[PDB]
Amino acid sequence: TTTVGITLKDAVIMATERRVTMENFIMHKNGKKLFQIDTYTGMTIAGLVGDAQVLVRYMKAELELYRLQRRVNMPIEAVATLLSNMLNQVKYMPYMVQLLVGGIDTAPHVFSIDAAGGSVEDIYASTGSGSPFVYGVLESQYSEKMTVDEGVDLVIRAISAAKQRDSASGGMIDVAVITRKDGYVQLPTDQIESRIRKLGLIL
Amino acid sequence: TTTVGITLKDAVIMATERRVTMENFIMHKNGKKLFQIDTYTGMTIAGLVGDAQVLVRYMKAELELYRLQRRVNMPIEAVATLLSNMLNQVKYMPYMVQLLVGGIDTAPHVFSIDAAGGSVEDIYASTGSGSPFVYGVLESQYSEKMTVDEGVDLVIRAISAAKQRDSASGGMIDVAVITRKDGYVQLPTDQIESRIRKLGLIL
Amino acid sequence: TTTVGITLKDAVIMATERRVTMENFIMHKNGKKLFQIDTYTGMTIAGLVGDAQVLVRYMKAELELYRLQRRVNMPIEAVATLLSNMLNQVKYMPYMVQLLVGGIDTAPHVFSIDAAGGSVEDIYASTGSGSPFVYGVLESQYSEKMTVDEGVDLVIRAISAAKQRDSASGGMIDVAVITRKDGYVQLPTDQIESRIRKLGLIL
Amino acid sequence: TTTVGITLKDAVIMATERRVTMENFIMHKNGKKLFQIDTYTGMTIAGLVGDAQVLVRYMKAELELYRLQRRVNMPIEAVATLLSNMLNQVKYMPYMVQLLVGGIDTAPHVFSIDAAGGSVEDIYASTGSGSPFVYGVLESQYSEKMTVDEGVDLVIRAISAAKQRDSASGGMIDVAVITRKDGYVQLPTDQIESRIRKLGLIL
Amino acid sequence: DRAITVFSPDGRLFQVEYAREAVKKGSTALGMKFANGVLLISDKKVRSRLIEQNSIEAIQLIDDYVAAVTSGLVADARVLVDFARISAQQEKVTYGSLVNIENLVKRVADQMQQYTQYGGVRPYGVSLIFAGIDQIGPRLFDCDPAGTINEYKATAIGSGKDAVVSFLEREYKENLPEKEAVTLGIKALKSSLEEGEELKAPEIASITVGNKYRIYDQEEVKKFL
Amino acid sequence: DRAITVFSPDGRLFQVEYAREAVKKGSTALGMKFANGVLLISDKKVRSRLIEQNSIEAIQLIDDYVAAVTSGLVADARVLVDFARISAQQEKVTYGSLVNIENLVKRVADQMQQYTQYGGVRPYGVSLIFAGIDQIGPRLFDCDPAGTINEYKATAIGSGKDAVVSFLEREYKENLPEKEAVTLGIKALKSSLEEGEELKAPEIASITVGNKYRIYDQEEVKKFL
Amino acid sequence: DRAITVFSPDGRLFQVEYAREAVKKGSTALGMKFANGVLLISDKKVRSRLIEQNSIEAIQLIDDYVAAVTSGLVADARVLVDFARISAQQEKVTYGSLVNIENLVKRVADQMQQYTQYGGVRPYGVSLIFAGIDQIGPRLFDCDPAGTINEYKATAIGSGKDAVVSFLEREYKENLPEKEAVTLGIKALKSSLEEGEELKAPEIASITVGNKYRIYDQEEVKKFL
Amino acid sequence: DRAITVFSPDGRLFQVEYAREAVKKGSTALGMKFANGVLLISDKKVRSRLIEQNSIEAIQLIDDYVAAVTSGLVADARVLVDFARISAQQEKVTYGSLVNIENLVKRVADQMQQYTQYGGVRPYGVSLIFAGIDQIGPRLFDCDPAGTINEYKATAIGSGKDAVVSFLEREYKENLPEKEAVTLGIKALKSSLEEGEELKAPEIASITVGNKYRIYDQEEVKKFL
Amino acid sequence: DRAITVFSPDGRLFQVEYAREAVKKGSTALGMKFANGVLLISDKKVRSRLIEQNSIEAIQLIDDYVAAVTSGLVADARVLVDFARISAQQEKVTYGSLVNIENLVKRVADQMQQYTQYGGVRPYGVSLIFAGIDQIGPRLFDCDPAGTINEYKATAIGSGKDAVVSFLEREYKENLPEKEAVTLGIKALKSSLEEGEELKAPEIASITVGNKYRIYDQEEVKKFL
Repeated sequence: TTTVGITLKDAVIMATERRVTMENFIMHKNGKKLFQIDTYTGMTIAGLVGDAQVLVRYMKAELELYRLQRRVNMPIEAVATLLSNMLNQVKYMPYMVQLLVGGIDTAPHVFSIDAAGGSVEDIYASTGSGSPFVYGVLESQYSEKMTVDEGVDLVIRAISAAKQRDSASGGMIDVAVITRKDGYVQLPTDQIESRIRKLGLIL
Repeated sequence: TTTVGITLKDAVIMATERRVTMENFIMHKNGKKLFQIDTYTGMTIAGLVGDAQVLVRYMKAELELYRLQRRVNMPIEAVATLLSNMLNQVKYMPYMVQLLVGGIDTAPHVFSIDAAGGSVEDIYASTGSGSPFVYGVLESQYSEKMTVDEGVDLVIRAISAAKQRDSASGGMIDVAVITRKDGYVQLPTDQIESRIRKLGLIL
Repeated sequence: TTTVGITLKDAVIMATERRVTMENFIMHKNGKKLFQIDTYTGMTIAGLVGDAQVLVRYMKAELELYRLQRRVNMPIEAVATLLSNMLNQVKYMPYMVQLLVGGIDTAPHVFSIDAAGGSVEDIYASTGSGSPFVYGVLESQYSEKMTVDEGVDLVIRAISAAKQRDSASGGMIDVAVITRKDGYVQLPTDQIESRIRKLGLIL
Repeated sequence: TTTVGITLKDAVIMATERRVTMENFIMHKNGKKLFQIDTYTGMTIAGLVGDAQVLVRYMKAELELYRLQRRVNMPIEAVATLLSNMLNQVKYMPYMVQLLVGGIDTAPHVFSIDAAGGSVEDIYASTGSGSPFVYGVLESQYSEKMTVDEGVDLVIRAISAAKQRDSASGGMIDVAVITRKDGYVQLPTDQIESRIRKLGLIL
Repeated sequence: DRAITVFSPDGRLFQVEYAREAVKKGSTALGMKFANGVLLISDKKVRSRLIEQNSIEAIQLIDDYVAAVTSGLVADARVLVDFARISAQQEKVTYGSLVNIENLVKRVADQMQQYTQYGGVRPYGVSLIFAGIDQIGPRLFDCDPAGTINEYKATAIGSGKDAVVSFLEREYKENLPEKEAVTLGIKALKSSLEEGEELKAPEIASITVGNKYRIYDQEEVKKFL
Repeated sequence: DRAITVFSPDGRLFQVEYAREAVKKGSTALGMKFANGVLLISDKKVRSRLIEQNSIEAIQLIDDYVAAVTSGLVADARVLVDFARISAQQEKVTYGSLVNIENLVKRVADQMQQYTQYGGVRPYGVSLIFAGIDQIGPRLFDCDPAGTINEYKATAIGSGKDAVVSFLEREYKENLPEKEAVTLGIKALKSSLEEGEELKAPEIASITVGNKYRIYDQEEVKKFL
Repeated sequence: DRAITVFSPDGRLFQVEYAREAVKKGSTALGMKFANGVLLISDKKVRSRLIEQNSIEAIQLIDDYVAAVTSGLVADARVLVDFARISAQQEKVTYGSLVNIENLVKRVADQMQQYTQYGGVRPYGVSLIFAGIDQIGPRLFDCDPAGTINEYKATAIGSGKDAVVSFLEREYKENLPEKEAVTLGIKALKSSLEEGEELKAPEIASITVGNKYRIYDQEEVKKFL
Repeated sequence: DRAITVFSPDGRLFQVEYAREAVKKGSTALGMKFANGVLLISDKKVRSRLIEQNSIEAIQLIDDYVAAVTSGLVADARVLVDFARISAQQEKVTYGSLVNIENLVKRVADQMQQYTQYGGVRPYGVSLIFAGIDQIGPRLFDCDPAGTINEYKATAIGSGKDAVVSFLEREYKENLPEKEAVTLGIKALKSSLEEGEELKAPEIASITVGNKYRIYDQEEVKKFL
Repeated sequence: DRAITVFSPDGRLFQVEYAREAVKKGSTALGMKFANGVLLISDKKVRSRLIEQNSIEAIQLIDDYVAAVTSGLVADARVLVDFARISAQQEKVTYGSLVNIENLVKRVADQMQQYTQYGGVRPYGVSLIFAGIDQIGPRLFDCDPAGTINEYKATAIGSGKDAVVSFLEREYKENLPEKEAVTLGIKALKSSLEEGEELKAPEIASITVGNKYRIYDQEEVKKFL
């Protein structure tokens, strides 16, 4: 369940993969792990599927209610604090989830929330079982002066390097790009395949 | 408790078998595992018999109430989301079930729901103890350009190949075909026997 | 605690035995295991004595209330569904029972209910510790074209063959015959002894 | 999670570090462990991140409410007693935290609170996994006649000696200085780097 | 005083009186013991021809061994008869059998006494008579909008209360075969209800001790009519 | 007396009367049994042209095998019809099927009797008729703001209660084919509602025993009009 | 009678009437369907110059696919609109989408029926109209202080109820492009509210099926004014 | 009618009116926006010399970024201001910051609407104005004993409501430096309260966007006096 | 209006007024600040000789650092003083010390405001003054049957409210040694209560900042008498 999200100068790039497996047996080869919860905000879930989808519905409804009755979008730190309180009220009967929240209000932010409720802002983050391979790739090639195209190439390279050594990850790659000018944009499948072909990878 | 459900161009074919066994001892050689919960929707239960039948009655009553007071049928994704919430509200005192929901609203859908509440749409799905044998047959012979007769032949071939290697499955084969023009149609026993005889199988 | 119930053309024959033992020590050599809960309906309990008798009283009172305030008898599938809901509401603090329901509304039915709430209709059924011996006798001599006298002979033969190999069963044999014309009729002891003498058995 | 806080003549110096790790795997290299909860009061959290941040928000809101409706600041012993009651009401379903409270009302105070609710005032205190190394440095170089600059040098020396032998601590060093004349002042990063360079340390 | 159950200036509960005049406006019904049982005859005046004659029943069963015919407001009658049914079933679950029919009339009478007693609720404007055999034998009761019960050999209820009770007061014989008993009951129902110069076919049930319940059909009552 | 449900000086519940005159001010509707089923015809007087004619429905379904048309206050009508729907679904979950439609009318009638009974709430000012087949067969009921139910072969409700019931009292035949049945029903609806010298296209549904529910469309009713 | 919700001497709920005359004292607003959507125009009469003109909004959104403009007491309006918002969010969490807007108006109407029904609380003195598209298509509703709902093609509310509804009764055309629709709506708002010899710039929103919500700005409405 | 919150014969809530005349008997206070913030000036008429002049404060803080001055009954004022304080702290705990001051005035207004709505409690006889900056900018509100809120650029409250609002209606300029703003406010407070031929030193606070709260001292207000 | 706490025709709470005239019928008491503390002198008019003179105390301690003398109904006085005692002990448990005496008077005033606010209970017909030192210094409060508090340098309560407050209004000096302070207080108590041509030995307590509480004995007060 490899997830990744990096920041740039006025852009957030968040990418996942798609394989649902809870055995040594592959149930589904095409799942959803990257969601849109506001106009300029996304969220990647990784962990237990049911609890993840319930948290997704609860966050989408409450963000939409706040936006309608205040006529402004909710800030990203307020989103992370609200979700931290929601996870930490039930810390003894917990949720088995591990999720990321990224967005743009005046500057790009990425928050990383664990199953007890601790949210820590960092530049780049990665959750899942392929997270050490993703942190190994991003430790040696990430730079703050990169452009949007180089970032899209980097997250594809990182997930495609994590797919080779982790048995629980695989499939096509979702990529979404968040910008203040263009909003939440999810890149098409043929464009992702063109990226993979011009880099020199398989599947 | 072998179940299977595949999609085609504007058709859903769902098939089960019939044997109730919770020991190394066969209680009943004729049970019900394939139900009809709406005009264009079916559901196969597999797991614990009591919890399965309670979920069947709860879904049939609520679908009928919604249909009567709204004068339109409920969409399949709404059915799967409602059943996911019903299973996930009690996730610590759980139900021991594993079920499939298939139907037609504008395009054929098949949803696969586990015991915690995670519903993932896929092209074909199979639950039970003969599910690896069914996924082995359907991995090598399934094609999207198949017709309705070839699909009916394929699910009979898959379940009859799972009946030979799994000790907990056996008996006659229920087959139901869902179409927008004809509605929920369940195929007769003599027609299923004619299929088995013209393919070349036994029992 | 051997119980048996078979169906014929417009008749239901249900037979038990009578020995209460919960040790390697025989408490009582004369108990009650075959009850009448409606005009055309019987029920055999097998399992824990206290929970069994409480379920018997609860079913008799509610069937009588329904009959009085509706002026028609309750159908057998409705009886099995009601008892299934009553057993499955408490499935985590369960009842240790295993019971059969048989009767006549328009066609003879026999339902077999377990301790969690799964009710499956079958032609003949048998619960208890002598149930494999009863299923061994009924597998090789049962026929659908049998008459009422041959059925009464068959259930006596089956229980008398289960009494020889099971240490927890023994005593006299209750036999009750349910018919649409004559109602619930329980056969006399001297007639059962005449059956046993003309077949050639002991005790 | 090395924390330290010492007192001087009319000054309180509190310093932490910044690394979030709950594995043998470093999640984030830049976290927040030093907070401001009143005009002349700080607090360092060390332990479980979620429970720590919830206690921080609960203390900040209640201190601000008291200040607004009484027009005087709350005394430090009252802060420690309130937080002790809040931790000890739930002592069987506890919080996994270990925190320090320091401030100035008429004399500098430092309180040390554990997870059950016992608050003991002492001259200098240190919580975390590098606390024995910090207590080893402060046992041999602390003096009551030290000035504010020598105290700032001492806490930097202590944390930089704890960073070399404890694998769970590292990163940049937060330093905050509380004075009656100047209020809560947090020292800049370039000034901390100048201190480290003039002492002769690395990173 | 005249609007909620409180005391009079002299010892009268005004609402419970007004409930008694509500049950004086009802349909007449009666019952009496005979040699080894008890009967209940309701008048049934099927007014229009669109009413489904035999499906409307005022002699309603509480059990296979207690029955009840009612008079007064028909809605409160139905609710109270259903309460009596579930109370009889409670006693069957708890003790094993309906040993006393007097217990069954006393629990229903306590239920009516409560809403006689408290404010924020009106009394049940309904009166019932209960009949059946128990371990003691044939019993015939009465009930009152206050919860007062009395045991009879022959009683009435309804619009023809007083005229029927006068005829029963004159002409009742204690030990009596079933045929002459239902004949005497029909003569009682006649003498009162023959003021609209018609009676109709009434509804009538009976028990003899040992047997279950037997409500007549349409054809049998006209022989005694 | 005249403001909350307590007894009269002579045996009358004043609020339940005032609810009956509230349901006399409603829109007329009727229904009758025919040879193997039962029909329900509501008058629908679509007053303005801005009303979405076919979307307002007074013949509302409780189930695939019980229907209901109402008269009186329309809000209390909607709330009571929704209670009847969820009660039918309760019986489907518990027992497996809707065996008796008389049970369904009796539970709703008990719900109306409660607010007839207690203070701090006004009675439901609404009247309904229920129709459908069960295991017994075709049934046709009625309901009253007190909770009184009656079983009919042909009944009415609304502003044209008495005139329609007079025509039904004269001209009804018990066993009747569906076409002549809906013709007799429309003549009944005409003779009353032709005092504003117009009828309109009414709304009408039907069942024959064995089949599900069938509400007519706009075109079919005008052939019988 | 005239102080709490009980029945009249003839079938009238006096408090719910007094709520209707409370909503007759409000500010006028209207709405109508057009060819592929529905519009809502409120009059906005910004009385003083200190009122922050565009921040006071009577066209309030319940969702991205249901909107509401209100009339009557403004506090009860705000509370009821917030109840409608959280009910829409409940349906989004439970079923996945807002499939019927008629469900949303019916739940709010049940909420108003409750305080019509019980004592110890006054009725909601407020009237609303709902507008938006669902799976069925464009819908336009109305609400009443009793909880009565009706579906329209064009309706009004407020002080200019009757004059606007008269103009809509004469001059409405069913299928109509958006520009001529908002022109007809403004002429309707004019003919009534031009009795104080002024209209103002009104507030107006619109949807066409497929798209989200679009409230106009200050500049666009004055072109159609 | 005149004793508990129910409807009039014509659309008036009598108790909420009587609360408005209770807040007309209070002490006057006002406030207005200036170029980058908002001020609040209360009249303070320190009547006796035994009152501890500066310790009685009617400009009370809800937070470091919302303040409130009140008028009406002083006890209900204190209770309502404390409710506003704990509601602001609730929003600080839940979301992280006080993003909208309009949320804070709306929750307090809902609290007043509830006791406007229910029986067994009188309405809050108090009126408040709220002022402060949020993410949107400077805001100035008002509150009503019904729970009605309005947004202003300049408003008043108290005994000198109408005279101050007349002067504000004539002489207010929108963008204005702080010194001339507090001068205009004091001239407004003068023109009304100079009917007892005295004003006094009033109490006055201010914010400019970016900074925290600053209440003047005794010496600074007399320079502008 | 005149029987339960609702609004007047013009802005007056009639029951809270009647409580104020109940506290005008009480026994007089007063208190004033001096140079480094505050005193409280109650009149004590020991009427009969059987009353245990010194055991009846109207100057009662809430804590070692807050005291209270009361006036009005004596039973409500005792209950309210006990509530103040346990509230002071609550603050001692929670925070560690009684930091503000203003918090203690405000919580008791909120307790009186609640029964001013709700129906089904009469207001507390009692008035109290509180006195003591806190971290801020010497404070002297007052309380009202509505819950209104005010801070004073010198105040009174009881039957001799107005005459004592007139003498305090003329002759009070702010910074004053303890001996001349209790002399001025006794002259104040004299000038009012010397209308029955007697005063008596009164009861009087004092604190100077830093020390605990000291109630005088019988012998010391007669030197200043």
